[PDB]
Amino acid sequence: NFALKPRMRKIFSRLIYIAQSKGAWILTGGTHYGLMKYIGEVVRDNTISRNSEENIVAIGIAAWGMVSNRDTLIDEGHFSAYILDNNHTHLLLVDNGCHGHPTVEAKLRNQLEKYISERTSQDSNYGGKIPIVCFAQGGGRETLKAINTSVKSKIPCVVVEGSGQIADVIASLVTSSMVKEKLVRFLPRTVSRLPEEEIESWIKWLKEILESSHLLTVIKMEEAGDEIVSNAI
Amino acid sequence: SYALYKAFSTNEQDKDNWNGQLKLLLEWNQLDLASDEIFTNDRRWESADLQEVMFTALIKDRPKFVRLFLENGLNLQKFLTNEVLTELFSTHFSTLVYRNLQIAKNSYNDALLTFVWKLVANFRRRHPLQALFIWAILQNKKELSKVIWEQTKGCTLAALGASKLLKTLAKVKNDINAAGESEELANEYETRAVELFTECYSNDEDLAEQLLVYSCEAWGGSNCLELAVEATDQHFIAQPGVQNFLSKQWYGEISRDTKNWKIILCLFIIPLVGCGLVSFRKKLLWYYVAFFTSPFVVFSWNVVFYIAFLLLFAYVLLMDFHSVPHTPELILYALVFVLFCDEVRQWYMNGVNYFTDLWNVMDTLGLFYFIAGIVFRLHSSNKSSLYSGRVIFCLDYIIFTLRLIHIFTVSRNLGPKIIMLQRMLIDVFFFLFLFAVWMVAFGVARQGILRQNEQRWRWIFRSVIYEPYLAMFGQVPS
Amino acid sequence: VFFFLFLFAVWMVAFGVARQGILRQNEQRWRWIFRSVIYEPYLAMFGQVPSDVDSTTYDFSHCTFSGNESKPLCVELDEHNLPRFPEWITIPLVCIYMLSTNILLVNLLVAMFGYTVGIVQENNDQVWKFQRYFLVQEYCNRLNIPFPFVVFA
Amino acid sequence: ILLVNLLVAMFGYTVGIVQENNDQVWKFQRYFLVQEYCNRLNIPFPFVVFAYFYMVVKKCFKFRNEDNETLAWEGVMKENYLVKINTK
Amino acid sequence: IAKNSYNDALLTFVWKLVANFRRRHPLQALFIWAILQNKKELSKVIWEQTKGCTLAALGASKLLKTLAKVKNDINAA
Ligand SMILES: O=C1NC(c2cccc([N+](=O)[O-])c2)=CCN1c1ccccc1O
Ligand SMILES: [Ca+2]
Repeated sequence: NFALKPRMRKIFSRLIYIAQSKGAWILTGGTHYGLMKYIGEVVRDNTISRNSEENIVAIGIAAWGMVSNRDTLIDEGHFSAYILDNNHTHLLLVDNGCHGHPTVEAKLRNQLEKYISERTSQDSNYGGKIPIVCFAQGGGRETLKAINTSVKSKIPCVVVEGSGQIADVIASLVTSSMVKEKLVRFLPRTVSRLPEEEIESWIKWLKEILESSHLLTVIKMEEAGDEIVSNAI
Repeated sequence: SYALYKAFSTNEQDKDNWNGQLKLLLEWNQLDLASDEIFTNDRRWESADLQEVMFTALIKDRPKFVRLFLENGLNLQKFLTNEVLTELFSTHFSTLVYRNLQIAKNSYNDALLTFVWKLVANFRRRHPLQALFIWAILQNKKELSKVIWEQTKGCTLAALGASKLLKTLAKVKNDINAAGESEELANEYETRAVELFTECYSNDEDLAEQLLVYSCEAWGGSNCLELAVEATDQHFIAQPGVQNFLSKQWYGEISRDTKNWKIILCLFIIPLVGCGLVSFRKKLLWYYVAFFTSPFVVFSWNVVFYIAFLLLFAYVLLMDFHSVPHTPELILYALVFVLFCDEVRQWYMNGVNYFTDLWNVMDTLGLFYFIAGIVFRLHSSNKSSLYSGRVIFCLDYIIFTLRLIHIFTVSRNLGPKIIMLQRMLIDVFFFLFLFAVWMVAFGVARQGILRQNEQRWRWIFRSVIYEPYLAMFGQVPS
Repeated sequence: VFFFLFLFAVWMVAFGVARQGILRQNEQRWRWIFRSVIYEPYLAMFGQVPSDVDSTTYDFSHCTFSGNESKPLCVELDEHNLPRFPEWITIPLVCIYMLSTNILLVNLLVAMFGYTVGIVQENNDQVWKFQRYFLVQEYCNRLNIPFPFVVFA
Repeated sequence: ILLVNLLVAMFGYTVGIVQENNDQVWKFQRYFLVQEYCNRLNIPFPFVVFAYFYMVVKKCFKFRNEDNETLAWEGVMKENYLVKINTK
Repeated sequence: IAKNSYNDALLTFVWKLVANFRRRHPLQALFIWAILQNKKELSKVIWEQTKGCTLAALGASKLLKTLAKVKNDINAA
């Protein structure tokens, strides 16, 4: 379940407007659930508004161990009522074993990130090299592992907001005790199911995050006018 | 409410009771509290159990709560079962509102109000959002209406239908407070329809003119432009987008950025259609038909025909009118039969509202007097019948000639002034009232002082009415 | 002025053809068609009131009986040698025409003139001093002597 | 004198009032003539009676997806319009 | 359309110069380029850099009043 306040609604409307302007790929999960729902909504809206000038590219990367209705073909399929989204113009699904395997696609995804981050295309203004920005707005184990896999890689350019769950705990403090203090105050009902053997792992994750603070930036609450997504990226 | 919520939440048993907390924060107007600590953890949203709290937020006027419920996820058309609509129109529908609806159906009946009378008769015994929108719009709810209106598909059609309903209910004379509320809400939705369509048009022309013509699979059973006509919403049609649409349909195939004298000069020289003096933007036989199909030139041809008809009428009646019809009367009767066929075509394709316009009434009446003049005319070897036939045709000529004023209302220059001309009737009648009172008083006093016991009625009325009437043009009674 | 003349010409044609048709019978002379249909209803705009409608002020010493001399045709007569036309159809016709043109249509022209004078006045001084440029450029251009003597130059 | 010159003044007042509405009323009336000249598959008026016999020929013998697409177009400028209002 | 239907002296001149460059006062030509495109903020930046500033403003006003008469695309008008 996803909290869609009108500010984040405005932000991701602006984000897909920027991606239509610059001609960007957007990588995301690609399920029907939560934020990917709304991203597919705005992709469909900016498609149906102008119907020309570089129809944008959205790749959803799914795990195939969570897709409910699975059809093997060569012959188009018909996916109908994790559930995939109706509006992602490309879907990529990683292959693994059983159903009880979340977070499988992260390795292929981050390897594709690193490969474009080293891939050279000299028709640009970045000195070639195809700039890559990561956004984190939500929370979970996936987000923290994604941000550290980014910042450990070259060209992460990680951006967070000033509202969310883990966007609040990285947005606020920009050692172990202060990480604990912010993590128990911005996640009051998710610490209750956690052994400390991986809470200390998370403290190591965040200490690896804040190692490279120049590769990280934030959106604030006073910075709330127009074109703040452009200013951040 | 905050004290009650602090008590209810810290009982350490109903911390899990999100429903009781939500209903408590709903019965009060605690919006910010319900936003900040019910829908924030993203821990438990089932999105289907929100139905009882939705029905209560509807029937108790909590529009910010139904906004929050839609923003966190609830489909109306899944929710809005016919049992919901019969509970809304049967139980939650006011009884003064229904009496005003009866008075407006009996005294100011209309097409759209007949339609909404039939649907409110249905639910007190499939486009669901439009019915809920009518429910909220009749009750003068004014803020639930906006929340449901932002969720609709046919948004301009919705705003125009609501504006028409509320302008009709603002005429009901009892409860002028409710009339004032419905008038203000009518103005608010017609402003909303105008301002949305001008943004749709200022981004794009072709898709806005795609919007203008659809019927929404029987909204009220009509069209966006038709609904703006029926409410006499003449600020929606006076705006430049619809006027651009109309003028593009008026010139037809000819581009509008050509001068008009080129068009009428190519009209009089018929085989000059095939030359580069008229621009046909919006192999040679296509230029021919593209000229002679457009509304502009079939209208202009028709007025040239009509002027030639009046000249033939005048020639026949003044210079060539014998005991048997010579050849120009027979050609005249043929042209009048052509006009008769056009009027019966227009009646067969309008029905009853054809007789609503006064021009069509005097139009049919003039055809009646023409055929009566024919049947007086054919009794030859009888001088009285033949003279009476000519007199009937002369008065009919008055009618046929004054129709030319109504014809030239389409002009860009004469047109608005001819339209202005009918706003002068109350001044003319106030003038004629005062003048008739003075005329009767002076005429009876003068005829009484001068003469004694006139018995002839014609000489009563020549002296009492006719000569004081002639004093208005400066005659001075002798 | 043109809206006025349009409405006046329509009324003038309608009344003139109706009166010439009710009174007389088969005029063949074109000058006497147009003196009766166009010219006399035109003179009603300055308050003239057409003369031949009453039948109690109608004498036969201003007729022809056949268009042989200058005068109009007579109104068409009866077998009793009386005029055929109904006064109850021609007296109210002249009254309606006279009301409509001498009073209503002239006083509407007054009102439209008043409205146009009210609008164009704040623009009018600008338009005059814009027109001033052209006369200054036609009198300051030529090395110009007296107009009578100009031919010598 | 008095009653005719009062009529002049009342005409002048009514012309002064109705003029800013008058152009709207004229272009509202324009709809009806466009709908009476754009409806019928209409030939020349004199010849029209012959085409009327073509209708005698008739009595001699006698959900859509782009719609939903243009409604979906309307929704986007609706959203932008609402953003403008709330920006005001 | 504006050269065929509303022709003028200045529009004849700008038709000839736009016919030149699609096949010496440079800032005025760049100013015409920006002024025709309805660019509206590059025009001000170049206008503040010109010599004949009043002449530039009057020529631009005349061009745009002529192009505002073209009947198709009333948004651009
Ligand atoms: O179609 C038409 N029918 C009649 C008509 C037909 C029969 C009787 C009478 N009448 O008595 O006024 C009028 C009026 C003129 N008319 C017309 C001609 C040219 C352009 C527009 C038009 O509306
Ligand atoms: Ca008619």
